Amino acid sequence: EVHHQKLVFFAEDVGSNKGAIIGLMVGGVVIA
Amino acid sequence: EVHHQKLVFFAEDVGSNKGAIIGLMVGGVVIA
Amino acid sequence: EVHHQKLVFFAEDVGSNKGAIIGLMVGGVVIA
Amino acid sequence: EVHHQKLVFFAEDVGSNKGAIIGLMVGGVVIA
Amino acid sequence: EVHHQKLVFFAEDVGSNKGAIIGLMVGGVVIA
Amino acid sequence: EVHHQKLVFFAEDVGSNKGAIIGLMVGGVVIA
Amino acid sequence: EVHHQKLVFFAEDVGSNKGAIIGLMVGGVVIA
Amino acid sequence: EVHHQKLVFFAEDVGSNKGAIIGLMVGGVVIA
Amino acid sequence: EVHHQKLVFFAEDVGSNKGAIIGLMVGGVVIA
Amino acid sequence: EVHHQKLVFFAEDVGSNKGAIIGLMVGGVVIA
Amino acid sequence: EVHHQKLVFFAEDVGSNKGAIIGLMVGGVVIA
Amino acid sequence: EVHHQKLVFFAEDVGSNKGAIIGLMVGGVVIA
Repeated sequence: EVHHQKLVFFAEDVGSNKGAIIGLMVGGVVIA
Repeated sequence: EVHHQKLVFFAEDVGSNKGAIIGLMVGGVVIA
Repeated sequence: EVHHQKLVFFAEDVGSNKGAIIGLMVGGVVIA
Repeated sequence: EVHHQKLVFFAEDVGSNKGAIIGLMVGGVVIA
Repeated sequence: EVHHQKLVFFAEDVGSNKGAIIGLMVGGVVIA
Repeated sequence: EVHHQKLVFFAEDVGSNKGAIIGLMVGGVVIA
Repeated sequence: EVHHQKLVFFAEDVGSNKGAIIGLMVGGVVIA
Repeated sequence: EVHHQKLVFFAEDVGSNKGAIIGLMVGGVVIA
Repeated sequence: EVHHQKLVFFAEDVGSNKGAIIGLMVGGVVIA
Repeated sequence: EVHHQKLVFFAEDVGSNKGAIIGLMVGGVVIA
Repeated sequence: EVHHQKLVFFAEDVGSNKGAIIGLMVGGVVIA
Repeated sequence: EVHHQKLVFFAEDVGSNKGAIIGLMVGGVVIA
């Protein structure tokens, strides 16, 4: 059992994003 | 069993995005 | 069992988007 | 089971969009 | 049982991001 | 049984980010 | 039962960041 | 029962960061 | 019952950091 | 019942840091 | 019932810091 | 009821620090 209240992902005023993630994450990610 | 309240993804004023995600995330991802 | 209340995807004023998602996210993705 | 109340997809002012989605997201995908 | 209140990811005013993540993180992640 | 209040990730005004992460981490992470 | 209040990761006004992390950290982690 | 209050990682006004970490750490961590 | 109040890592105003860490550390850590 | 107040690592105003650590430190650690 | 107050590492204003540590240390720590 | 007060390491205003340690140090390591 999981209870969550209030979630805010990556915030304002950005030049460039490479790879911004929220989750459980099972397996993998490659960033170049 | 999972409960969520007030969920907000990636915020305002952005030049360029490469790869921005919300979820469980199962498997493999590549960003170049 | 998953419950969501007040769900908000990617916000205003974007120059260019490549790959932005809300979901369960299963399998794989390539971004270039 | 997945349940939603007050669901909102991506916001105003975009120069170019490539891959912006709300759903389950299942499979293999490429973005170039 | 797990209970969480007020989650906030990476904050405002950013020139460039490479790799900013929140999660359980099972497996491998590579940032070049 | 776990209870958590106020989670705040990496703070404002950054020239460039490379590898900024929060999570359990099982396996490995590489920043090059 | 475990109770936690006020988690704050790496603070504001930074020229460049390389490798800033919070977690349990099981296995191998490299910053180069 | 266990109780924790006010966790604060590395503080403000910094020219450059390389390798700044908080965690249990089981295995190996490398900074070069 | 165990209670812990105020945890504060490495403090403000610094020209450059290389290798600043807090944890349990089981196995080892290398700083070069 | 056991209570602790104020855990504080290396203090403010420093030209450059190389290798500054706090922990239980089980096995071995190397600083150059 | 036991009450502990103030655990504080090396104090403010240092031109450069190298290899400065607090801990239990089981096995041991190499410094150069 | 039992009480303890003020664990402190080295004081303020220093030209350069090298190899300053406080700990139980069970086992053995090289310091230079």
